[PDB]
Amino acid sequence: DGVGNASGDWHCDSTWMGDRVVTKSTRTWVLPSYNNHQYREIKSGSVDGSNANAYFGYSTPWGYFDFNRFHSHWSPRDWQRLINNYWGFRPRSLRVKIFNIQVKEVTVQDSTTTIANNLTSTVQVFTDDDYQLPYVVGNGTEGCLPAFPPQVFTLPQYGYATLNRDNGDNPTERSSFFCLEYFPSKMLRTGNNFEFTYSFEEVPFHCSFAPSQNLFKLANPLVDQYLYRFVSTSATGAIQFQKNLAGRYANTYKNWFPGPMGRTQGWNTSSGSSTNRVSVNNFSVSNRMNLEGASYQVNPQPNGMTNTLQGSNRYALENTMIFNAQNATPGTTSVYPEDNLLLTSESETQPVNRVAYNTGGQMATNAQNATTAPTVGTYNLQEVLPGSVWMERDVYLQGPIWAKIPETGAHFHPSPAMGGFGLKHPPPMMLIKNTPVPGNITSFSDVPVSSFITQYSTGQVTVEMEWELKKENSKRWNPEIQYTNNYNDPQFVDFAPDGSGEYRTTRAIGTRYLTRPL
Amino acid sequence: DGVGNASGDWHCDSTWMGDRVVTKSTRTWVLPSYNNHQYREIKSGSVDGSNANAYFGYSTPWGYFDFNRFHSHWSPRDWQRLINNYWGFRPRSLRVKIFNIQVKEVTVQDSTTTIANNLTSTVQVFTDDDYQLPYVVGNGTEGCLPAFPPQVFTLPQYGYATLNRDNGDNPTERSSFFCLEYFPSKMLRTGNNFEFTYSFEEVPFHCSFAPSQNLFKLANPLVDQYLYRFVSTSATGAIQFQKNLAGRYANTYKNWFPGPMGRTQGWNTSSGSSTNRVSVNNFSVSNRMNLEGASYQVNPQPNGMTNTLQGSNRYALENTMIFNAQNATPGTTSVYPEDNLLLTSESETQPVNRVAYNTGGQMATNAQNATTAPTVGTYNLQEVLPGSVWMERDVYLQGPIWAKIPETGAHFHPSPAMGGFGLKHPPPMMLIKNTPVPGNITSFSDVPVSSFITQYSTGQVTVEMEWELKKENSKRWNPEIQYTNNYNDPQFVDFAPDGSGEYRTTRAIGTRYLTRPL
Amino acid sequence: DGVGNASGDWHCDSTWMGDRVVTKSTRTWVLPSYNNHQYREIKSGSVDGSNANAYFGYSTPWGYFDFNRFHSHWSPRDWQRLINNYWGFRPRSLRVKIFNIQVKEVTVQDSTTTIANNLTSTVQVFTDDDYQLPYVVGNGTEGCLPAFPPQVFTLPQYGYATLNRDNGDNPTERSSFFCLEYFPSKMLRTGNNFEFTYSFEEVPFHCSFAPSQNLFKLANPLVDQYLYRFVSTSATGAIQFQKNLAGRYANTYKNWFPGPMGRTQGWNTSSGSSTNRVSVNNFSVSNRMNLEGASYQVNPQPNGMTNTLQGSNRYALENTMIFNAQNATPGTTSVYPEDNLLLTSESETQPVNRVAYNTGGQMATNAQNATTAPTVGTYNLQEVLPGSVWMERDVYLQGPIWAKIPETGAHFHPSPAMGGFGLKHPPPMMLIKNTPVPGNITSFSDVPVSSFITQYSTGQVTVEMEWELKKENSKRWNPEIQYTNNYNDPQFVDFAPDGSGEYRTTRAIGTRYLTRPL
Repeated sequence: DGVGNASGDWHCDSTWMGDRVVTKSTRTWVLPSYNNHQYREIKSGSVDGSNANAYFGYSTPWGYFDFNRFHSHWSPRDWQRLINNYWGFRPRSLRVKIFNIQVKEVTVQDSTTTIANNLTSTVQVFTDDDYQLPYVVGNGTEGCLPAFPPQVFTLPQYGYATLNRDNGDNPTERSSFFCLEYFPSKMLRTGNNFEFTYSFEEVPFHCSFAPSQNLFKLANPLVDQYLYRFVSTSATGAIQFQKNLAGRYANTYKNWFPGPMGRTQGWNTSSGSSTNRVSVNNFSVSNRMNLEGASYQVNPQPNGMTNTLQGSNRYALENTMIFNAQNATPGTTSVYPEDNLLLTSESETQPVNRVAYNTGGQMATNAQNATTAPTVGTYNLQEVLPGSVWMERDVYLQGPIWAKIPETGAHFHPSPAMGGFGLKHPPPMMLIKNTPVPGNITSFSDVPVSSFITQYSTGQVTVEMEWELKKENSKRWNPEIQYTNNYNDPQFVDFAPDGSGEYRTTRAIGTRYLTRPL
Repeated sequence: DGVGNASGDWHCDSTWMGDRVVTKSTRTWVLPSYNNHQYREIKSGSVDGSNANAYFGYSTPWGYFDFNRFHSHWSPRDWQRLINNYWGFRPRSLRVKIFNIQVKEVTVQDSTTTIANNLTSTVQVFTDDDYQLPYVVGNGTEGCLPAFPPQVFTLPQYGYATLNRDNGDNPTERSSFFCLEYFPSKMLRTGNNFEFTYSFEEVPFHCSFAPSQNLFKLANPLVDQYLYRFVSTSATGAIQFQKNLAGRYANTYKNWFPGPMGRTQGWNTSSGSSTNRVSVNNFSVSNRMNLEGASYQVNPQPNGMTNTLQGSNRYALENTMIFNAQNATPGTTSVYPEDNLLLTSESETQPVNRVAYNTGGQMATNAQNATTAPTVGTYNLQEVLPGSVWMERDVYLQGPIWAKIPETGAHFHPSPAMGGFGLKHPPPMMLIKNTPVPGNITSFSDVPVSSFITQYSTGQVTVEMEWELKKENSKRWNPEIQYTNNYNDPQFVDFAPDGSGEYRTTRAIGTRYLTRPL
Repeated sequence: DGVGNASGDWHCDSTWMGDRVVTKSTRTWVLPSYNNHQYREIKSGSVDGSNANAYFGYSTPWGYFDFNRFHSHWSPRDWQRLINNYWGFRPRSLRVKIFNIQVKEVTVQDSTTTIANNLTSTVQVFTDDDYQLPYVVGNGTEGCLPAFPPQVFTLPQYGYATLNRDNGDNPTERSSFFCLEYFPSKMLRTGNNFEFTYSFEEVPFHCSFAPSQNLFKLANPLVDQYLYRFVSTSATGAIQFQKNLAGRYANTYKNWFPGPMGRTQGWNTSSGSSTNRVSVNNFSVSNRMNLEGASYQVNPQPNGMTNTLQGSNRYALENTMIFNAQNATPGTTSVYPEDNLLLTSESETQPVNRVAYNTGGQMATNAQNATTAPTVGTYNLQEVLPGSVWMERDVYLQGPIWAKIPETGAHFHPSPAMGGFGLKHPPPMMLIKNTPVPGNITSFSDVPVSSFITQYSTGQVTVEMEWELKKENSKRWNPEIQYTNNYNDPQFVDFAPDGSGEYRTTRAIGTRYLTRPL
């Protein structure tokens, strides 16, 4: 439209309206010129002594928008206002918009950089609606709209790993190359704006409630069962039985079973550091799966377990999600202690899921004769059994919203190990890059031009989601537990900028606070 | 209708029409008089030293039509034209028709056989629409319309095993006898024709595409994760963490897991014969399940694995489908080398399923103290876990189309271990027999007549199926892999008759050629 | 319909109606069971010392109907009545019909054959409408409806050669196998009949007239030309000219040129046998073309030449069509003298085409200086030049009607070297075979049945063509030449059966009798 006329406004709010809440977030982004407008074949061999780190892929000159973290849509006070009052929620719509673009031309002429703004330069933008490109948004990768609205962020570079050969850095005949210029983009100059809308498929609500009943204590503790149980054998080998009394839950007949489990190791946090074994490189002793002759660590393991038992300091670290209070810089290989790290705890599920560092149970190892005695054998892993129930991992303010389910054809219970909603058709990926502008060419050459003017672009992005809520209707009498701002001797305010202007976040707020009778 | 007037024509073609293809095949069959028009109680005791080979059942005087193999509807050139251009397909309809029947009366009088044609003899035909009879069509049994149209085939005899007692050849009180004359058939003389139509329930498409991304390399290899991971313990027992860098897929947090697995043994094909252990009777060392006190080999194991790792000669033979190039005769107990055998390979799934001869992974065996060190224990079998994905076995031109799901009431993921579509109500079984004509009886006898005129029948059968296709829409740039007629120094043409007139087929054409970004 | 009711009548006549003539011919055929209902891969290596005789192909169990010879539609008296009165003709329609079928079952039981007729057996019939099969009808092959209506004929076996490798009997990766059962046929029992109609594309008339003017004598022989011609050089090197007088056709300026030519060798017929060189194996000294490293004799050479010069006994045998008076048996490798052979002569074209055993002309070999003298060099081959005219080979009563033009994409002047009409879509091929009836099978076997009852079929075929004629309108005064029954001391009547009942034909009647002023 016009140079001296704004393309859009800054909308950033929330609007609770009964069983729906619409959130809105605007942010300023900056897009570098990655790979000097080229495609490069990136590849790696086995690093760290693990050929699972060996890949082969392509880095493109595009950047993408990632809105896959909760704190990109919710403020800490609107999150709290949700987890204290509702039993669940699920996304219903999405509507992204890019506007107020500005392309800047950088020039380092004379060992001195001068930033002037180009008014005729464009920016390319397209959304992958049919899922024809490798999805990279739902894998816990950095680069999402910052948590704090004032913060400006750089868009991350697009790239993807494709099939490599024999755990090496070479390709196979099936390795594919996707050209992103082969998609119909839209071009934008300073006066234009891009819009895009989407609507989620039905997905089941997330359950933001914790159970207030043990799964193996569902029976009435006053009435006895009309069922008997084999208790022992007499001297005559004759089998004897005994009735299941009331309150004796160790012996009652059950109807439902806890869910899957896979033992991990447990490590004690600070308080008990003394107990933990000294100097142990976990890699060698971690839970790992093999895929094509390579060993990959499967953190955070499949759903159906609790990393900790409420009341203890021991932790199943490989079944845990570990974030970082203070954001970090790319390429950091520094070793950090637990202090500035937010170890999430899923213990409000202990009533239904099993601890990840204990044996799942015991079963029989043989057959008793007039000779051999009955023997039991504890097991460390048990998968899904018919009639089992479990609770899924919880979502955090600083955690991921959705994940894309791989379209292989067959899958069981599509719920991402990192929490969130599993989707067959998740929000499209929105790529963007700066259309290249050639330097001073002066003669023909069937060779492509490699001299480009260095540029970068800035702009705003507004993303407005709509969520559906599930009202809590409990007849609990006494008061419940809520998420509260409980600090002692505060030297700073949490979820707010400190003296220098850097945003602080010392807590990981989850979602399971309210309760429900199993 | 009439003797000197044909009941139907010979339709045999294919007709591609966008997202649908209709195939049609006609063939000539011959029906012997099995069991001299009687029902016999067939039974066997433990043979080969395995009481699992002990059964009890009934052989009937009926024969049936089996269209449960792909190469009964597709030519090698129409198969190829499908697997190179589509991402999947599924059957939509069926329409069988029997016509141009001819009953012949054989007579060996005077040590010399004279074949004359009986014009008044009938043939009985009925389709089991309610699934009231034991289904025997989807179990990989011979007897299907030949691959080559010119070939004439004999219909196989119907029979079934019912409950036997204590792994013996005796019946139980629950053993059932089904009388097939107790169904309303239709009778046909030379001028009549039988028709029958059917339509499949919705079934999910088969996925004829291979993934072009590893399941554990879905993250962007340029951006790092905002998650940390327990890496080791300090001398103070204090736990230390480290950030998940980019491209280090051995350590990233994953969202999805590979599918089920059950270790089988792996044997090296020719090239590596030297490595294989010498003289091993597999039975004793094979994967077996127990059902009622008997050990059965479970080949080809459940879905979710790859029999081989692309680039190697090693094979998980018990997880493999093994066909035969040159068709064989009934009762052959000869030992064959790999040469004339088509060992199918499911490696275009290696990116998502695990190899069947490697350990599935490692997990923890204990709990580390200030005393005990962390220990891991490799596992050989792991079943379905929540959030796992796998790809189903592929279909072959020479393999089965569908299978009937047992109507027990409870089942998980109904997909036949041998590939194809699992159906609750599969195409009805079509039985047929020659109505008996008595010899010269001359006096009453309350005893049934046992003297019959020997006869046989011939005729044509046309089966026309309709399939639905799933168009491929990929934005891959470089060229894909296709199924091509790549032979070197051909001494004969494949998929064509040789000097003597015998049909040759040296390859097993599968379905997974195209690719898709996971 | 019915057994005791005829399917069709015997129509065999001609009906002249102005500018159209409709011919009709019925005949009785017999169809053997070729290849015992099988497909065989036929192949040959280099035979006769020529690797051009090495092929690789397939013989099928089908037979076909061939109506590609003129004497299958015309009687000698209706042919004569055409070539004496019209200036040309061309086919307009076609309409074949098969009826009154009868399948017979042969039995050699007891060293004694008994032919009984099977009333339930069928016969399969289909026409290749889209030209998807190798066409073999227009290559001068035997097997066409006999010349004489009373004669019964056996249908010839279908087969075709496909690509062979390096002039050997092995196939290439491109060698194709066509299954004829893969086409939708129609089945016929004794009471049924098959019909089929077709209409030719526009094709230019054949020109059944000879020119009555030399191509180089078109000018008026009374008037002189206003053009001069370089005649010589004076002693001064000065060039001199002279006017083109009247009647001096050796020197006139011409406007049109004779057509293509390629010198062959000329051999004298009987009268001059003495002159011919003694004992010469032509193969080594014949006109041959090379295609893929093999030498093939190109008889009868391309159009545009006359095999003989009217008034001489010399013959360009390789540019000649040689038929046989008395029909012969298959596999005869006997050497025959000219006597019972009909050597066609194309001399009524000598006014426009050049003799095939003379040098085509002379041209210049150098450049004359004050030193070198002018030299000429006779040429033996000259192809098409702009502004050239020629006349095509003539058609004979015993010769072919049409030919199919290969669908390569590029071609020049599509007129078959053997005469007739070149067609892009010629009359479809009509294949037919006896549906197989199995012997006494008694047990299942996944192996195809190989025991068949020996049968053969008989029936009638009526083919009715419509032709368009071009009326002659000449203002010639004196009488023309006609084809007349001019024999002297006839010991038998020509074109009629002799004492034994064998049809005689001592002449090859062509088509060029009438004349036209060039």
